[PDB]
Amino acid sequence: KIRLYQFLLDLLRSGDMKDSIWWVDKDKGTFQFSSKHKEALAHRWGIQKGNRKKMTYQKMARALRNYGKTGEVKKVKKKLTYQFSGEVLG
DNA sequence: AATAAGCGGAAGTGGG
DNA sequence: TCCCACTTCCGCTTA
Ligand code: NA
Repeated sequence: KIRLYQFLLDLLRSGDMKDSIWWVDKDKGTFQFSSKHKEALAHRWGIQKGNRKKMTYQKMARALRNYGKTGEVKKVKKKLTYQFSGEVLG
């Protein structure tokens, strides 16, 4: 199965959910979720994973925070904003 | 209060 | 056995 950070990066590259997620500064790898339309993207993640329960943004962000230590994705001090590592962006 | 983003400990699930 | 890579649950903090 695909990893969560790669799912998000693939979405950003494809543009398929441009109303739910977008680059802020793509050169820096910063991206931001829509306040109003992030749940639809969370739902798609859970369906892609085949999880038992409906995926929510809160649970998706709970997974995102676990990348903070290893570095793939870090929270930016801006609303609903995160940053991919250079390694992830290669 | 209502609404929302953010946090993480702890326990459960997947697939090695 | 026991880690991977989250998922699920719960309670809390800040704005
Ligand atoms: Na929120």
